[PDB]
Amino acid sequence: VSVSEIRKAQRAEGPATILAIGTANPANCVEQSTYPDFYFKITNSEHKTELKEKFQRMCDKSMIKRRYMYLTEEILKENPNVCEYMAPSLDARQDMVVVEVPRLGKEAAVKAIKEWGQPKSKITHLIVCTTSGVDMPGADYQLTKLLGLRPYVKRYMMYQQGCFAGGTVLRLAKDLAENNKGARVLVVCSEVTAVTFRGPSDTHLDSLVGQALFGDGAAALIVGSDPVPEIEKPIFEMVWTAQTIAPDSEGAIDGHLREAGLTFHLLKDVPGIVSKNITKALVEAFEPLGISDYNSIFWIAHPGGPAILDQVEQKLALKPEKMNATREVLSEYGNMSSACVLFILDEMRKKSTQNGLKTTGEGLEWGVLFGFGPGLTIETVVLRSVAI
Amino acid sequence: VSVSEIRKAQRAEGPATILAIGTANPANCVEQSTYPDFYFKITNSEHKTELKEKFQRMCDKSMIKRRYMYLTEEILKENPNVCEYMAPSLDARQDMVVVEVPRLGKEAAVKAIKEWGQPKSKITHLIVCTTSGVDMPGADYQLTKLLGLRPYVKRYMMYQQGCFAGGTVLRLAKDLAENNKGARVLVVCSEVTAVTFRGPSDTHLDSLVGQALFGDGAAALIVGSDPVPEIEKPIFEMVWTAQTIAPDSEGAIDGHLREAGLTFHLLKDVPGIVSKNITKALVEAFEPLGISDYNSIFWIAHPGGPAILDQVEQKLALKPEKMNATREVLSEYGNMSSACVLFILDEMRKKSTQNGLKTTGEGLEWGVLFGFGPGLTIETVVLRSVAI
Ligand SMILES: CC(C)(COP(=O)(O)OP(=O)(O)OC[C@H]1O[C@@H](n2cnc3c(N)ncnc32)[C@@H](O)[C@@H]1OP(=O)(O)O)[C@@H](O)C(=O)NCCC(=O)NCCS
Ligand SMILES: CC(C)(COP(=O)(O)OP(=O)(O)OC[C@H]1O[C@@H](n2cnc3c(N)ncnc32)[C@@H](O)[C@@H]1OP(=O)(O)O)[C@@H](O)C(=O)NCCC(=O)NCCS
Repeated sequence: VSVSEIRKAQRAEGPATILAIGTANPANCVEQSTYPDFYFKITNSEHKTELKEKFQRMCDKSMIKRRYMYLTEEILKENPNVCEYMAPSLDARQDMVVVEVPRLGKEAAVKAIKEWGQPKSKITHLIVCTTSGVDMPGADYQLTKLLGLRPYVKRYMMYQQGCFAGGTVLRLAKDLAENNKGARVLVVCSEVTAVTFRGPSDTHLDSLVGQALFGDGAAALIVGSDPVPEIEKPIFEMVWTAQTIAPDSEGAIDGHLREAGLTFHLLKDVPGIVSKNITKALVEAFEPLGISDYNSIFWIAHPGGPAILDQVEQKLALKPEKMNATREVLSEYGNMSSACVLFILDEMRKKSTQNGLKTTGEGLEWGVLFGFGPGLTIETVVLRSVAI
Repeated sequence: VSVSEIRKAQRAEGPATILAIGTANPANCVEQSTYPDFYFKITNSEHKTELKEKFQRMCDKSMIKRRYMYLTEEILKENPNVCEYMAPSLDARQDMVVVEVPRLGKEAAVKAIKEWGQPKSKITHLIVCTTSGVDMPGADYQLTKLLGLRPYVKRYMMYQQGCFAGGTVLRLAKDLAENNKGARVLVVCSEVTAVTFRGPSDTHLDSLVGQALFGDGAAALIVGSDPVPEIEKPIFEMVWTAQTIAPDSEGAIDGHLREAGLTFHLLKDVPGIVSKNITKALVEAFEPLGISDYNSIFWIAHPGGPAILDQVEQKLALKPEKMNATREVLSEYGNMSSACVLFILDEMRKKSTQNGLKTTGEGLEWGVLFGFGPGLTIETVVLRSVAI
């Protein structure tokens, strides 16, 4: 037997392509304007007057209008442990998210599969990504069962990844699709803040920042190489990827999964680190392609908070409009961790089509997607848009 | 710009190849013959006379002679919580394994890199796999730092995977190496039983079975396509992979990460499920290659326990020698979860070379590697040996 012949026949020929995008969120919509009042009340912390004032400034500057949350007043009233800053509560939190992560991911996946339009029996690979909870068999098994995928779908269960992992799943799906003829990858990012929610403490102000920014959501993609002309419909193509660890960033974003749930720390200036290192990321990605005008490409940036976006825009002299799609997702959903960047791709291609632009990438040809998270890690994905 | 030209120039040409293997284990070597005495004593359970008798029969039938364990008598005496069947103890367990998983994985990785012989700056991708503990940034970040890999190594952090994931990491490394020209993937599986160790309970006999079988260890590989002739040295080639979920197996192997650590359940007949489904796995893998004599291929099977191996051997009428390398690893190290299958590949190629056989696969051309674990999941990797 010829392994050379097997290899040539086994592999795909064209670039990995996003062929569908679907999203979902918990039904509970929580307004940001009044969240400090809600949160200081539900956590029994109304006596902490200056801390609450601080939180209201964090929420007012967050540029978030609303977030969708699995957690409700009723669930929180049944779980005082979760409402404390640091109380034993992982078992209760796990019980929530081992069910809600695949439930929410299913909703997003059904929408992506409907848009794709092909039989779900043609899904060959499944990537599931979450930072909320872990279990064995994982959320990947659960979504296989919930969706009725083939039992021999090839699964990639990405746990405890953090906010950069919307880029990670794309980087992974690219190789799965491109190296395997006919492969169709279902990608699901599903993030639920019930493992990180906790009450406020005035010696842990970084923890408080997470309470102002993180919200819930799932996004699903279909990714494949060699799309079938006029049966499947390309939305974006992936061309190149990178992942790197920024220098001088040790401990900038840390999270520990403990008996009290998932903790969150920020020990460094994350917006400054991102903005000091983003140019190197762009020249690695775009100098080989001959492009150096970063306003000439379309942008997707993980909105870890608005300060990251503001400082990158300032560093690079981006026109304010470059970040429009990103900021619209931050505004209507908050920081959904790994899923966020995928919601921004959906926003971008939907507005570009609805408004009669020439490409799904705001009428531009090349684009970039960035994930930012623990490490400090930067994920880069170079994208090409599709005409109309 | 031509994306077709970029894609063609970006990709590798030959099959993903294992180019180095290194292993490591905790220094504490625990004899199996006397483990029931040690374990019932350290867990304060000497009054449970019939349960202890049961455990000694489990250990005597386990076909394990010894295991390496991070946990020592002294560590256990400082952590009575861990010695209880079910007490709050995840924070202590995490603190152990967030450090020991990357420490142990580093030792294995340094040996693999030494054998490979190339600059570690040529490692482009890093896969880290563990079922013990989680953290943010993960064990992948920690090993990047501990080894001094390039900060732009592309990382794949595989958490809470379970016993099939030695096959999963190979399935993943295959696509990374084959789709990326020049890519060299460092693969590290590192498993430490401090998250699952717990005392005995007579209404949780499945939990007790894990206490008899699981041991600690790490294995590291270098995987790449297009090896540089006579600079790099191929050991095994990967040709095809699959993953499937066995029918009628819901709940057969479950593990929940809780405030009391990682629990372990067996609610179905795992050896019977594996042996009823292994033939279908083999015909999917080997009928396309024209082979149907399963004694004519070399074998690597995850030794989840000896009964799996015995019942597969019986089902297929394997000659007793087929499972020799697998059983030798079970005997000297026990069930090291994801790392086990990689220790068996090392055992197999070392004995094949030491004993002057014609190929690294016991003198045979084609081989199969199986991972078994939660789902019930079966991972299949079709291998080709290398001459001498
Ligand atoms: C939080 C945020 C929206 C506030 O907007 P802002 O323009 O920076 O506003 P201000 O300077 O007026 O301060 C807002 C509150 O942020 C706080 N804050 C932000 N990051 C914090 C951290 N690293 N530690 C402590 N406090 C933090 C306070 O420090 C400050 O309250 P105060 O100055 O009135 O006491 C903005 O800091 C942000 O987007 N930070 C995100 C950084 C990031 O790490 N995101 C990664 C998530 S993984
Ligand atoms: C555990 C093992 C080594 C014992 O060898 P054995 O040949 O089966 O021996 P025996 O039939 O004499 O019994 C051994 C002890 O295993 C126990 N045992 C094994 N699996 C158990 C489970 N599913 N639930 C309850 N008890 C279990 C007892 O039931 C039995 O003690 P007893 O019969 O004297 O009360 C063998 O059962 C094994 O390899 N099982 C592995 C199955 C597996 O699930 N591994 C997956 C790990 S993820």
